[PDB]
Amino acid sequence: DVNTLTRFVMEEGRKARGTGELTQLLNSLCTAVKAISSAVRKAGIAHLYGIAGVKKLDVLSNDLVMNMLKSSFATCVLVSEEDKHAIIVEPEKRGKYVVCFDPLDGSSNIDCLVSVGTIFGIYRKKSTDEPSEKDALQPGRNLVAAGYALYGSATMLVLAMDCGVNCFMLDPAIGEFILVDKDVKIKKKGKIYSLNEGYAKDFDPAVTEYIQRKKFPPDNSAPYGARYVGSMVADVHRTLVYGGIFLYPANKKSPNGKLRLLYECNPMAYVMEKAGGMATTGKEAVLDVIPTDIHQRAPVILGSPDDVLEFLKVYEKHS
Amino acid sequence: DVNTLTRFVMEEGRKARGTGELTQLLNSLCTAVKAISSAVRKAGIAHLYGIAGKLDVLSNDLVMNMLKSSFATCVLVSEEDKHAIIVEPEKRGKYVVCFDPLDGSSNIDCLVSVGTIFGIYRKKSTDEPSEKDALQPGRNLVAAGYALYGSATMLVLAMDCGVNCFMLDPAIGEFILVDKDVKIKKKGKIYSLNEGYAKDFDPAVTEYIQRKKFPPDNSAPYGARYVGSMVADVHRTLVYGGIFLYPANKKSPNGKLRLLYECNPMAYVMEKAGGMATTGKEAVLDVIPTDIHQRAPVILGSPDDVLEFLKVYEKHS
Amino acid sequence: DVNTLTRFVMEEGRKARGTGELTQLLNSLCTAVKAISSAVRKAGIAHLYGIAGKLDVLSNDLVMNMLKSSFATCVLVSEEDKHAIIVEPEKRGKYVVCFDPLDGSSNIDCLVSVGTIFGIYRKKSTDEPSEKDALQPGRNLVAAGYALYGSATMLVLAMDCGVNCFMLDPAIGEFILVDKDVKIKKKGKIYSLNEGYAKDFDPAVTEYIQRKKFPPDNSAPYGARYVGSMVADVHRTLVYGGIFLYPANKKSPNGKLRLLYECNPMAYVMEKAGGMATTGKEAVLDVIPTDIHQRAPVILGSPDDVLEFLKVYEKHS
Amino acid sequence: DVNTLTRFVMEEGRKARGTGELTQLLNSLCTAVKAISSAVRKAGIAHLYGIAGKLDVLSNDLVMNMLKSSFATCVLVSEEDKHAIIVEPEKRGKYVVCFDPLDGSSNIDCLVSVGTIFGIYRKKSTDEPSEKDALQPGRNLVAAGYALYGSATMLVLAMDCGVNCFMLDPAIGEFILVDKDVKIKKKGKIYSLNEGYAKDFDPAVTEYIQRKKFPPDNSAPYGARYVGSMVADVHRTLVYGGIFLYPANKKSPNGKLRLLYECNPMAYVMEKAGGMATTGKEAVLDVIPTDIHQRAPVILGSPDDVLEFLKVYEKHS
Ligand SMILES: O=C(Nc1ncc(Br)s1)NS(=O)(=O)c1ccc(Cl)c(Cl)c1
Ligand SMILES: O=C(Nc1ncc(Br)s1)NS(=O)(=O)c1ccc(Cl)c(Cl)c1
Ligand SMILES: O=C(Nc1ncc(Br)s1)NS(=O)(=O)c1ccc(Cl)c(Cl)c1
Ligand SMILES: O=C(Nc1ncc(Br)s1)NS(=O)(=O)c1ccc(Cl)c(Cl)c1
Repeated sequence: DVNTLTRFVMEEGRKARGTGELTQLLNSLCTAVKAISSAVRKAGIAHLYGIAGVKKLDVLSNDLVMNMLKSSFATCVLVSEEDKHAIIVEPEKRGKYVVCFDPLDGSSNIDCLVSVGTIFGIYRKKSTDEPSEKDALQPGRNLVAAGYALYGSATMLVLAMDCGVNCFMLDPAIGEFILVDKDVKIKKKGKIYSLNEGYAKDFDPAVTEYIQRKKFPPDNSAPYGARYVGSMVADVHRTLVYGGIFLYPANKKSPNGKLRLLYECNPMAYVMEKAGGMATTGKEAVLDVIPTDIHQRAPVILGSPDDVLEFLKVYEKHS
Repeated sequence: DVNTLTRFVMEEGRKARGTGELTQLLNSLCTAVKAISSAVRKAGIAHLYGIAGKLDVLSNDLVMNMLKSSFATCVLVSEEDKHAIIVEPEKRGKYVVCFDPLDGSSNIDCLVSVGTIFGIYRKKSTDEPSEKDALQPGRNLVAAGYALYGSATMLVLAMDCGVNCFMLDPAIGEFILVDKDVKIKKKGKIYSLNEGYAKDFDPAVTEYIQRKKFPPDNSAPYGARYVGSMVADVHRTLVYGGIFLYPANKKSPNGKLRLLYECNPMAYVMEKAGGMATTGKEAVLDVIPTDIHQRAPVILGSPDDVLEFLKVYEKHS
Repeated sequence: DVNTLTRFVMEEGRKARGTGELTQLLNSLCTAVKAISSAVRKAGIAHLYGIAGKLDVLSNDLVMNMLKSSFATCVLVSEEDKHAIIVEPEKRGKYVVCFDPLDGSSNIDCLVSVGTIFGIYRKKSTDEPSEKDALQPGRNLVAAGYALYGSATMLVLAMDCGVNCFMLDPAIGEFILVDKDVKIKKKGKIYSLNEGYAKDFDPAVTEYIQRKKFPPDNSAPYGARYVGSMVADVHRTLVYGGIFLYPANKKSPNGKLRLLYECNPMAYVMEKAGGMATTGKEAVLDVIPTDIHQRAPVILGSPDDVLEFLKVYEKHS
Repeated sequence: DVNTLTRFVMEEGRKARGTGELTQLLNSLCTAVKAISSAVRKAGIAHLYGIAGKLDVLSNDLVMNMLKSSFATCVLVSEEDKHAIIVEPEKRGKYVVCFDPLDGSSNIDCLVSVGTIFGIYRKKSTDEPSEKDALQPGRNLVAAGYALYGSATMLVLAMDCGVNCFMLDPAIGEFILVDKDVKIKKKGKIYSLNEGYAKDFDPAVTEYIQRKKFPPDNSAPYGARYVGSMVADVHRTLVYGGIFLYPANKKSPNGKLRLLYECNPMAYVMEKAGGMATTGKEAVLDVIPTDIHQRAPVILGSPDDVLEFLKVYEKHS
């Protein structure tokens, strides 16, 4: 039987006999993802170029997500990569959910038409205070749901909840997300590692050794492949689909890494673990970090559990 | 003034006072690319999944059929077909086309960028057309380019008049001219190759890559990018500058990429954009192929970066 | 604040604190409409014509499969199916749906407007589900409406809360609420019927139309419009006011339009929009059907115009 | 073999060994039609309704701008513009175009069909371009046609080689040839006009229409259809046969429809398909216009039916 995102989420929401607020939010997010996809694919660009005789894509992506989440009545604190402060939903539109999102991740590299994406994490508001920015400072362990949209050769939405990970393919002819991969699980061990090796000069010594182990294996077995798109959603999704390891690790020049904990690292870690994978900073599980700043950075190394462990053994070797 | 791919090609063709045969070819290819783009973005996927109760084969069928029926071609070489296709007599025109209809399609399960690559030659003689007609060096290219099915769909067309970039507007099914007469940066800050094969590197590649990470003049190291789809990597090299390497090694002394419909059309685009493309030993466009599926090592991109690679290569003789 | 069909139905469903089964039904129906609209606009037609080397049956299969798989229905009546369809036990829900999946599709070769019409009943009896379940009078409707595949695709949904109009934005595949709680004009200036049957008209219809061309009060005559596709004619009537008539004639002594899936859903939308719908003898919504494909004469539209016709009807006993 | 409008026009242009200027025009027109179609189907409407926080004017702009930038035109006459538009010298070409960019847009609120009508003349003299270049009789048309934005979008193109119909595939933005060299039925079964204004009918129309409803023999009366949008009614007349009338009366002795960009292009299409088009006194294509916006009565369609109307018309003269 064919399944769409909206049918799937209404079905699970009825099994769980919830109020519907989470379902309303995901549906609002889904509309936003389709609007972003259409704009990323440059629909209507002919009008920018005078066919009949105007806002940047990440600004528009941010406006779309913000506006669709606010008007769902299901949220109260919204944190975006684009906004310094948490947005507090106005009283008449407030619901019980906190959302952290990157509206168009990888948009620095969009001039070359590389893959871009939207990342999101959804927390229940855990306190009875008046809603504030503090409500977004929960660890990834507390996520009710997370996922990402990938605007690649086709548009795919990956949704992770406590019942597992499911992949939906956008059918642009009818504007519906069709469930194509049910209950997804990552390979125990992959054959690809992914990181920016152009910065090897600054590598932590463990990262240098681990990558040396991938290119020059001690038992003279076959080397791993290298891939690095430079867009997290693209790189993380390839890890999920083919197995392997993705690294944006810490170094002495960037002791906490570069990616953001709330709206990049935590949702990707959540998808990974729900698929049977691992995600570490090296010192701790990504999801166990209690953030003190909504825009704080976190190092991340994720992928197949065996590949992340081998990096950890090398990491332990260098203390 | 707004410009479309079709309008642009008819204007240049009228300037040259040609017969229209190349214009008819390019328009058919333009149509094929739009069909491939629609399928690649998964239009109609709901019907595959039972809403009412392969992709590179379809891409090849799309390109094959639009070219055959364009009446401008006589020999078609595709990555998908071991032998050249000889167009049937009523449909023959004077052009040879070499193409990869969906380059990068092994890794489309992760939705990575894919693309179509093409190079167009003229028929080599008035005899009955044969596969030999596709064995010309890249220097003979009349036109070449690629479509990139990325976050958006873009067509890059390289002709003697230069390189122009068209963005597919999906709302109207038209290629809008967005980058006229495009030129690559003289020097970039990005290198692109699969470093997982570092065990097999030629010493010049080992040395050249070492200089990118540990610059002798204390400048900032290059960033690394490798999508693993040539069209994506080459297009990024064109747009941002840098260098793309798929070089020869001890296990593949002639490389991995195919010369006719991957290396040569990209080499032509690169040179037409002010960049360079070498095998290390010679310019790619100067290699005379003997087999339609022969491989070639390739190092392409910004001229200062390719020249710098060639100095290291000559250092190791 | 922007509103979509899915968002609207969920907001209304949670106000009512229902289980969601109706919302699941409507969402499945909306998806079928989007896919039907894509087929009507001929997306993918190029592949039928060999770019790589029936519409009402497809429309029926889309509505059938989406309703069956919604788990919300138990009896399905379609213009395309001789018998009611009984949903298999594991997929049964509490609703009966009667629909014309592609109304006007005989006259579609001229690209006339086409549409989907639907009416939704709660199953009223506790017997094992059967054809009898769809034989309820229109008064019992839970929801009804239509999709018009015209110059744009619009979905009209009438419920107890009134009539709402959603515009399909094809760029994102979403139904946008554009007309909230719509009410028809009290009196219009257009009449709509096939005047080619003037030879078979009953005296009251003959007289009513004569009054439209020759008003006794020297006011302006009404304009006439007749597309020949019920969704198009009724929707213009809803949007601009006026009157639509398909009375009985010698080829159709019980009228021509179908009671279950044409007259009742339109009568429901009209009355929820402040309009009227009569057979001449009784309200359409008060007709108790005995046969699922049975016909009814229909006169509907703005209330002043329908009353004016009814006054003429009583004049002739 | 699959055929597109662009491919078709290039093949026809090479048979005739023309310069390409007309082909550049039609291709520019085809692009404008696709953009118009996208807007009529309401793509991006979500943004108007605040998802992130003009239609006949846009149609006129799209056609004006695509014609100007084709380098194929010198005088442009539009229903939207009081005066003929003179293309600037540097963009001048040899053709005069008269068009209605969005005919029927008065009733577009009911989502009824709308359309673009166009007629293409060669400039006949070397004088400075002025309105006079647009005052040719329809006999001089080089090409004419219309786009119907209906249940699907179809482009009808009439030239000396006949009438051909192209279906827009929206998935790829391509007009697919679906009906080659079409001819209207010798006689139809449909009459089309606004019978609401029968009070003001010319007595000859009164008798003609009365004969369609009450045949003197035992044949079947005609059915009536009147969409109220000329492209829709005319296109149905083309596909199914019959007669479309927008005739003169004492209140409108020259009719209502405009001669240059409504009556003439349809007359040309009709005659190229084996149909007829008269004002009652003469063929529409024989009128020598004196004003770019002058009106002309039109009765067009199957030849047996127009001849029969002309018989009744002379009876009252
Ligand atoms: O949506 C609902 N209930 C509903 N009742 C009727 C309809 Br129709 S939907 N509850 S929910 O709390 O939003 C929820 C709970 C679990 C999951 Cl897994 C998801 Cl996705 C959503
Ligand atoms: O197309 C033409 N002639 C034409 N005449 C009228 C029209 Br309309 S097009 N010639 S051609 O050989 O195909 C050619 C030549 C140069 C370039 Cl640059 C390109 Cl693209 C194509
Ligand atoms: O849908 C629901 N409940 C829901 N709970 C959570 C969500 Br999310 S929806 N109930 S219903 O019976 O289907 C109904 C009732 C009234 C109307 Cl007006 C409509 Cl449309 C539908
Ligand atoms: O287009 C051309 N020539 C061309 N040369 C190369 C190409 Br490619 S097209 N000539 S034309 O005057 O525009 C013309 C003539 C007859 C028809 Cl029937 C049409 Cl459509 C158009």
